[PDB]
Amino acid sequence: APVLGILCGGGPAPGLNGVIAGATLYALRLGWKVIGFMEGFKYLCTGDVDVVKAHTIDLTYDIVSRIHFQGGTIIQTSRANPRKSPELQENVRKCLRALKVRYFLTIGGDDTASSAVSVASGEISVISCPKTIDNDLPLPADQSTFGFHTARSLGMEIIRNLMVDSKSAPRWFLVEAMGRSAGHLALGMAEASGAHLCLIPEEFKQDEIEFEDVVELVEATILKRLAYGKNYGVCVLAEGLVSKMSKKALYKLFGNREPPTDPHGHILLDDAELARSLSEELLKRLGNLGIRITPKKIGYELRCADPVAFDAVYTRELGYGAIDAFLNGHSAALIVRENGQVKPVQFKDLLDPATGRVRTRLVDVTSQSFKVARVYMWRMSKKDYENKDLVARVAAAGKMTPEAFTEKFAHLTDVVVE
Amino acid sequence: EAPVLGILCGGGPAPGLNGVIAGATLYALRLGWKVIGFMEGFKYLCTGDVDVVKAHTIDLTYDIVSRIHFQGGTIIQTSRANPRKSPELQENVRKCLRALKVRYFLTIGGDDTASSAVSVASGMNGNEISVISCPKTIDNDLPLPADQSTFGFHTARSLGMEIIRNLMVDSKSAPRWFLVEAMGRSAGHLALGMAEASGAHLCLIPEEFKQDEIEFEDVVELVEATILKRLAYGKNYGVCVLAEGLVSKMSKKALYKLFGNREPPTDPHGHILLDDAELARSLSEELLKRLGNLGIRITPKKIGYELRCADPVAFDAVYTRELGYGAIDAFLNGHSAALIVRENGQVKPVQFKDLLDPATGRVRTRLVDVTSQSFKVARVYMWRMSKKDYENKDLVARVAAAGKMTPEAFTEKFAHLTDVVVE
Amino acid sequence: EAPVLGILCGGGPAPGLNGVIAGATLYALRLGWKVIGFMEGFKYLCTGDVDVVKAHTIDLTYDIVSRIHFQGGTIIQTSRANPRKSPELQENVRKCLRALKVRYFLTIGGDDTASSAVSVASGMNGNEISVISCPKTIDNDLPLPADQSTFGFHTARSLGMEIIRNLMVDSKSAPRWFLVEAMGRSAGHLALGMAEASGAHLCLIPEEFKQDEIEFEDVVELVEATILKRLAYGKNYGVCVLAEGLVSKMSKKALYKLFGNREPPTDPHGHILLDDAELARSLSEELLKRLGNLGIRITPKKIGYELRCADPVAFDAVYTRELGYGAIDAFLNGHSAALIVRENGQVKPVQFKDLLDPATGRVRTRLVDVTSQSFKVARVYMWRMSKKDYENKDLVARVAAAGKMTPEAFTEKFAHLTDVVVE
Amino acid sequence: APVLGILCGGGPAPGLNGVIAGATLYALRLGWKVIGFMEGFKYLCTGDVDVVKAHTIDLTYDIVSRIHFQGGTIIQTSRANPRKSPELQENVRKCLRALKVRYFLTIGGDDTASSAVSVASGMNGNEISVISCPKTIDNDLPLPADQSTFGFHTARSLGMEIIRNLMVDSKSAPRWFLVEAMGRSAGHLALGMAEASGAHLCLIPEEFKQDEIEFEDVVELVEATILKRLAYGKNYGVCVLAEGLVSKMSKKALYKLFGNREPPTDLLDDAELARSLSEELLKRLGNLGIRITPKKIGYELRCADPVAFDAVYTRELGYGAIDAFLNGHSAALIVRENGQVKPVQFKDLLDPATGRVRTRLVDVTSQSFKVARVYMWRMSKKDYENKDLVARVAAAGKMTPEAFTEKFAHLTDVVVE
Ligand SMILES: Nc1ncnc2c1ncn2[C@@H]1O[C@H](COP(=O)(O)O)[C@@H](O)[C@H]1O
Ligand SMILES: Nc1ncnc2c1ncn2[C@@H]1O[C@H](COP(=O)(O)O)[C@@H](O)[C@H]1O
Ligand SMILES: Nc1ncnc2c1ncn2[C@@H]1O[C@H](COP(=O)(O)O)[C@@H](O)[C@H]1O
Ligand SMILES: Nc1ncnc2c1ncn2[C@@H]1O[C@H](COP(=O)(O)O)[C@@H](O)[C@H]1O
Ligand SMILES: O=P(O)(O)OC[C@H]1O[C@](O)(COP(=O)(O)O)[C@@H](O)[C@@H]1O
Ligand SMILES: O=P(O)(O)OC[C@H]1O[C@](O)(COP(=O)(O)O)[C@@H](O)[C@@H]1O
Ligand SMILES: O=P(O)(O)OC[C@H]1O[C@](O)(COP(=O)(O)O)[C@@H](O)[C@@H]1O
Ligand SMILES: O=P(O)(O)OC[C@H]1O[C@](O)(COP(=O)(O)O)[C@@H](O)[C@@H]1O
Repeated sequence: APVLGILCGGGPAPGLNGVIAGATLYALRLGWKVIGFMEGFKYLCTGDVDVVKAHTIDLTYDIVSRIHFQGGTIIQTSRANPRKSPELQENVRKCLRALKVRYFLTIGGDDTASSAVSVASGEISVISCPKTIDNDLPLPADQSTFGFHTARSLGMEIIRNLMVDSKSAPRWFLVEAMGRSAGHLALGMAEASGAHLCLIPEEFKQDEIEFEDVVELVEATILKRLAYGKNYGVCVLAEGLVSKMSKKALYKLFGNREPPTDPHGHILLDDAELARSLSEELLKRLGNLGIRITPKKIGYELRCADPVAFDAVYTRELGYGAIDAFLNGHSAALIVRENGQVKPVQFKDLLDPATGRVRTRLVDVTSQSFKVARVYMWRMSKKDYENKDLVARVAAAGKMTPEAFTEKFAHLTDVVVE
Repeated sequence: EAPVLGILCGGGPAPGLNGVIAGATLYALRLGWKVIGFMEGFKYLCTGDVDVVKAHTIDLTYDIVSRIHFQGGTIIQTSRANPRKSPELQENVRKCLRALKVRYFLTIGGDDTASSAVSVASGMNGNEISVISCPKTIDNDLPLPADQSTFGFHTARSLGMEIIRNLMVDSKSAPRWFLVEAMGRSAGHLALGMAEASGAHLCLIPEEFKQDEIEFEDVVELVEATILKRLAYGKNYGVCVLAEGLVSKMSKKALYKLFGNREPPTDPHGHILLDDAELARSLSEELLKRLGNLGIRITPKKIGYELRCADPVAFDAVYTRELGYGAIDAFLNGHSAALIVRENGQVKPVQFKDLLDPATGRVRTRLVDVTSQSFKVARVYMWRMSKKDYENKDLVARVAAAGKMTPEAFTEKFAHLTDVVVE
Repeated sequence: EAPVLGILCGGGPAPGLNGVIAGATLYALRLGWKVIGFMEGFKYLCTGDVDVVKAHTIDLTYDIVSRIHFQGGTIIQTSRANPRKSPELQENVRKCLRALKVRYFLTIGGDDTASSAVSVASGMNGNEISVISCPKTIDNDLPLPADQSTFGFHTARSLGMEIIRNLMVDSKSAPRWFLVEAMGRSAGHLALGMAEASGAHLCLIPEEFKQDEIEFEDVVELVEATILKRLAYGKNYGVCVLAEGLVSKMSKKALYKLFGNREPPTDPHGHILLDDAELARSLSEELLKRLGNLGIRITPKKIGYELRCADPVAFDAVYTRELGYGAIDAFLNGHSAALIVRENGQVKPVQFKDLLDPATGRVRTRLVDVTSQSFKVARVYMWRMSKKDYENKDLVARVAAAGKMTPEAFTEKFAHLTDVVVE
Repeated sequence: APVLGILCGGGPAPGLNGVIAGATLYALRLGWKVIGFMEGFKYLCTGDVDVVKAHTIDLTYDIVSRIHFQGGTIIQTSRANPRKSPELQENVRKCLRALKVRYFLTIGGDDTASSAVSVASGMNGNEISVISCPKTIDNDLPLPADQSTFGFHTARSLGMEIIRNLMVDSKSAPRWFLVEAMGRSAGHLALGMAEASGAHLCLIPEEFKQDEIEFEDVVELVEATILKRLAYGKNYGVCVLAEGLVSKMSKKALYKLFGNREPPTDLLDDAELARSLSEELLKRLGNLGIRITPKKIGYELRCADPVAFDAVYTRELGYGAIDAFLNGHSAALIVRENGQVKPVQFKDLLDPATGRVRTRLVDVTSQSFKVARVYMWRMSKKDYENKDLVARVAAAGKMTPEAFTEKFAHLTDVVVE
């Protein structure tokens, strides 16, 4: 019988088990043998077939019949990446040939998909399922990556508790939403929860963000709320703001120190604490006004939540579509769903010609959806800065003259799209 | 004086009603409008007494709505009071709207609500009042582009998945079959959504039956075939979800058996009272007679009103926010006698005529597309006997053995089901 | 060879069974013990066939139990199979336990499960096998100390509170009365727990009725008086919680009316089939006749099986972890024929015979203490007519007018209810 | 009719609205007029009756009839404290007399109760009667053992759910999470979450024998657990740390905690216990393939909707506060003991050494604490004497058995066993 091998790569997302169960159950009805590689490509990269065998399990009906209820992944995951070295690429092929895998399904994000194709270019069929809580794969605009609905809904619930706490005990929370690729998750939680402000890298006009601009954008929102009798709120910040910051901005971000670096010289953005740094600066400027500021991260607690019904149906249909692609002879394709139809889409169609890697889908800040979400935020627009009565009220809330306020804040209209 | 926006809700509640109310109100307050809300839909506007209406209208202020997007239900309540039947009531509604100087009138409800709003507007000048309605249904039965949901449906489906999950664990921990009856007779979107998400072993919706009228025996045998096939694989437990809409497709003879071989209950006007029907209960009793000897236990369970006012999930909070905004945008752009709908990621007004089915005079009913790939995928992960299964002599031998009958008897009784439901 | 601990579950499932199983297994594994679990309680141990028992026993390993403390249900399932009625079955259980060389035998279940365990032990040498039982019930009807709840009760009550919360929002958003029927016929602990937490406008439990037999009319009138009093304050909606145990206290005449003026159903051996009774449904039908004209709509709703396998709340996660440890502690300390209970924050074994009520021979049943401060406080936040309320003529006039009847007529019909339930 | 005034002080806890609704609904049935002061004592301290009126609301049946479902407090809360100045105390006295408050209910912590009694001690006992309801999510009131403060049950169960997701994520993507449970008073909340979720280790200040904790000891305690699980093939886990560990640390330990810098001063809030431990442990164990990430579980618990246990608890408390007033009680705290809500004079609950209500901490000698410790991964005294176990654990850390015993064995004298 043909052998289907399944692995997960990247960060976990709710519904991984849904894909594994959808593909495996259907594959078992066809008589296929199904196996699962533990921790993604980590052991397939070694090239040692003995080690790989110690880290594969037989995916049986009893194993998968009820994992569609469960967050996380029963075969675990890793970011082990064979595409970096041709030596590692041949190791992955050597172990797959040794195990006589006829069909190879990888469940992961953009990094995982690019890894799959390198193994595929040289019998064996390679298909990948789109996974990310950041929603940054190049799916059709009216289509989400699986795990995003679950992550967004749980993020909304957490932010609701912070909204009740901020009003009950007046305070501002700076929530730092995990994910640096795009702002889909940060904007999603903020819009659903009615958060008073959301900042994503996609809305900054210039290529490089300055630390002062970010501080002042949050400051303007806090003051305008203060002019309307509200000394509390919630502000959501995409962690991706850090990856757009200039060299100078990162220096201030890390405490006016040199940014930490890995052995190769790349900055270590994980050590950055965007929300905590902004909270300290803002307390210095606004504490006297009766404002309290506390940072809060909404990250890893979203990744392995049990899937919501939308992701349960999505991943069941995706797992089926992966098997159907195998039966119909497809290879080097991504299973995507558009207009209620799961279809394979060749890898090449999704590559960005400039990069050679899977294209990254960001928030379209020109869309109607972004404009409606922006309406329900507290912020100063171009028209607001031109309203002399409004500028007077806000400036007074910040205990500064209107001329001082316009000098400091009016330039932000050229920093972010309006 | 600032323009007055009046908002009411009609029909049954759906999660996210407060989302529409807050979305419309908050944007309107930023424009300087005065916003008021009628309690219980048209109930008091039908009286025509302006004294009574004011006692049951409230000022929808920033403080009232700034945080109702978290909450299920509707803070201005709802009713099915329907003025369209009488112009005495319609003119009473007109008299109160004019007294309160309502410039913009937003109704959130089903067709009965939408039709009432347009009828009240037709006997009014277009300059004086502009009328917009937002279509609401938890049944997902509006004619949106395929695989695009009505607001409130996602929340109802996800909560239904959670309830069925607890029943799936309970059926396995203490072997038993649950017949879950999903509320709603319009369509089978909700029953199928819960079933697919929870991995339920069977779902029956009226949309999959080929013939125009369903027979009570066939429904029993379709569930019976699933229970036997599961029993033949060592599983004497499961969960089967039944859309309540099965009752509305049943023949006269089928309804006679459904109500205990009695005459179906009737209202004063003579129309059948299908609400008194207990589909899951009757099927459970009959199946216990046939399968009790095999060690099978069967219990019914309804999943209804606990879904209607659950707090909205993030998808519905965003959905209703865009709808509330889009209605105000429609008012600003001069639209009236229009329905605020979201299609292809865009909230737009849609004239009533485009959505009406001429046969009924009400909005067309979108049912489950049983030819769609989604329905076929859902059917794959169910336990059932297909055309190919009945031709498999080895499989038929095991299932018949589980039912303590010969293979010939089983094929004779059940094989005809392949002509009853699409395959 | 290491000693063998064998575990089974009996009775109905309750949240935290996996918690007890994981507590006992993990600690037992650290001691070097071998742990096995019998599937479906006593079902296969009663056969006496060691081949059948082995086909339905599993090895409880670290990987199997390391994280089941999060999960509702039981990984080894449960059953109500009861060997205690027959010595033939008791000896069969002994034969299979000796064959599997069970040194320690832990049963997790209710009264019947504990009683079966002791009977199996009386004909067994105290040096070969030691038997311990862990008390489980969602009905909270075991005779634990008054300051202690049974495990699973906290989870069932909190989820029950949430479901009723959605019904409270739905009843107010769309004016209606829900008659919620709380599962469990032993006592009213679960119904009163859900009602008080959710602010339900009324709770009726068997424990509050003075007379030994309840009358169907009295139940209808108690709900009728509440609906009218609420109506006298402008509220035509609410939620009323009914312990299913009301049915098991009803007289013969009351049961005849309960089953539709039909003969009550009976099983083959003569036991009335109270499961088939639908208390909330029947009360709704009668109340709609009397109160429909007033604009009152009534709908029943059952809150049953969806609570039994919910994931445990933290209180039950800690409780069942301490119980599983406490069962292992009892085994190590030479205890047998004892039940592991927690009192004043201390887990200790308590001999089964010490917990028996000498008048009956069974474990005493703890019901709601209606004289306690807790019950009086719960009654305060209900809508009802007290003794003094019936004497307040201003109030009685307002309520009677809401009911379309004279004040004298109201007193005639309802005033006697102060002699039906404790005040 | 008599006037009952209610205010909230301190940090919010789930069920605050439950107390407000219990007291208000019962008082309305008695015919009382009920008002609520916004943000605790903040505006009563000014003494301006015009300002206070702008920040008091009429607590009516419609306002409170359904707030028992809701987290937070509808009248908000503050830490404004009039007891510090006799000038502020008059101001509170002047505004309460102006509003003709007969009954005064304060819902808050120890500071809130002390303010209420202080305002009452210099006021005629006939005009005003004062009761306080003790609130804390830290479970540190001196109730009978194994009896909780309201809000603790809700906070613990939601914290369990958060940790569960981290437990799945740590296993799905091998990693260690150092969760820092908010609260410096005690370890009730950290240990409650840890036991319920099956977390592999929990550290509370109460388990350290010496009076001052050393930063090195904390690192090594977490290090030993990571190695012992690693010796059983598991390079992942979750460890819960009570924030109270920092307030027990020595001066030298705090110096290392803040990055070998001078600790900030007016400041334990600025300390990042979980983050600092994460950095040090990565230095020592990163080479072994271990990743460590901190996570704080704080403010998201404070205003969660109450669980059923807290909804009943706060309803019974609100009833008891009204019952105490009717029976003439004043300068008393409404507490529940043996399932009975009754008033207890504030002075009866004070520990003479401090002048504030006594603090109940985790009893590490109790059976409950030992059972929780059993299901943790750690090296006991007996474990260090098991040569086979020490050899495997040391090998997992790529160090000799002698080196492992040299570095870690002394920890059995650092924490109770
Ligand atoms: N930036 C903003 N975002 C959302 N609402 C706002 C904003 N600024 C003012 N509002 C609200 O808009 C309404 C009208 O404000 P105004 O134009 O100042 O009278 C009030 O309800 C304000 O709270
Ligand atoms: N009706 C069904 N729906 C879903 N899975 C099934 C069904 N019938 C059999 N299976 C599974 O399909 C696989 C192959 O079955 P078989 O045809 O007996 O080899 C096994 O894992 C069965 O449990
Ligand atoms: N049976 C009841 N349970 C709870 N609250 C009530 C009840 N009856 C009246 N109330 C409330 O008690 C307050 C005073 O009642 P009354 O003095 O009768 O108007 C009002 O808020 C009523 O809604
Ligand atoms: N520190 C610990 N905490 C909890 N369980 C443990 C610990 N150490 C060992 N175990 C478990 O105890 C059982 C017996 O261990 P061993 O004595 O090493 O065979 C196995 O299930 C281990 O995983
Ligand atoms: O697993 P790590 O290395 O700690 O990184 C977490 C990152 O993974 C994510 O959770 C999602 O990972 P993917 O991009 O692979 O879906 C991001 O939000 C986050 O930046
Ligand atoms: O409110 P009623 O009269 O009891 O009717 C219940 C109906 O409301 C619903 O739950 C939802 O109604 P809507 O489509 O108007 O949202 C239906 O499923 C059901 O038919
Ligand atoms: O398993 P069955 O026969 O459906 O019985 C359901 C009964 O079990 C329970 O859920 C609990 O039963 P136990 O007391 O044995 O735990 C009751 O509430 C209910 O009456
Ligand atoms: O409100 P702050 O100043 O940010 O401090 C939060 C503190 O309040 C609490 O949530 C509890 O407050 P109380 O002690 O008043 O009950 C602690 O857990 C926490 O240390």
